[PDB]
Amino acid sequence: AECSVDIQGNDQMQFNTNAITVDKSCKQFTVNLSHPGNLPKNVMGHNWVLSTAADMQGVVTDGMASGLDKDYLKPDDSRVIAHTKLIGSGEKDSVTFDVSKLKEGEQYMFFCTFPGHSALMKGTLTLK
Amino acid sequence: AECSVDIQGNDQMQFNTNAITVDKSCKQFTVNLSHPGNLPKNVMGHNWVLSTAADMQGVVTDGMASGLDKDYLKPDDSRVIAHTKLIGSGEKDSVTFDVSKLKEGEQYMFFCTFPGHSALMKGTLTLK
Ligand SMILES: [Cu+2]
Ligand SMILES: [Cu+2]
Ligand SMILES: [Cu+2]
Ligand SMILES: [Cu+2]
Repeated sequence: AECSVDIQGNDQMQFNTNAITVDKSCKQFTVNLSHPGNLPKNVMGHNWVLSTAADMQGVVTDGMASGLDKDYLKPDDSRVIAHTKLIGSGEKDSVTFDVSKLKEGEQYMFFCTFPGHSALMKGTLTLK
Repeated sequence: AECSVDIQGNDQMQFNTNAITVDKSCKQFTVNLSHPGNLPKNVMGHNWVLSTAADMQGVVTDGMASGLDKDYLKPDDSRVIAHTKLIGSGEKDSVTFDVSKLKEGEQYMFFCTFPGHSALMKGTLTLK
């Protein structure tokens, strides 16, 4: 299956998907984020962030406290495996990461860290 | 010859090379950019961008006008064949692209689109 996935974060606080699967044979994997709608990022900014399932909460709460100027992400957060930047409607961003960062059996989660968004905009990433 | 090259963009506005040659037999090619020095990206950020020689100017000027928040690159610029992100000193990024995107005889150029950098930080990429 393709070594990349196109994700949309819309004005209704939704990702167009809640489960991503990464093909074990890909040397790399790329996420392409877009923002259909009209709301600017200071009001409806969306990012795509990846961590183990266990680290999600801490990344989300430290991220909230970091501010908009930081893309609601804690600088040098060691729990973040890969991330795009905070995007506003009509904008785009992509992130590529080595498939060797993921492990079999481990449970990953992708999510948005804009305040209050993680509750709806979140999902699983599994290596298969 | 190797299917990858390590490039350095330093605080003096220089690439450690002005000519790259891509081995026709490689299925893919990877550029590894680094930034020796101390200047942050908002002051001395460097990226590695590839286009035909004819498209370089337009990519550079539209890039400038896009801003720092966009890595001084026009969103969805169709003229861009491959690119890394804008990097600051002590940082790193890599880009891999299919060697099949390049054509024999065509003339490519790699360059930095941080304002005013393309004048010094530029070079040729040829498929051989
Ligand atoms: Cu596949
Ligand atoms: Cu969001
Ligand atoms: Cu070779
Ligand atoms: Cu530069």
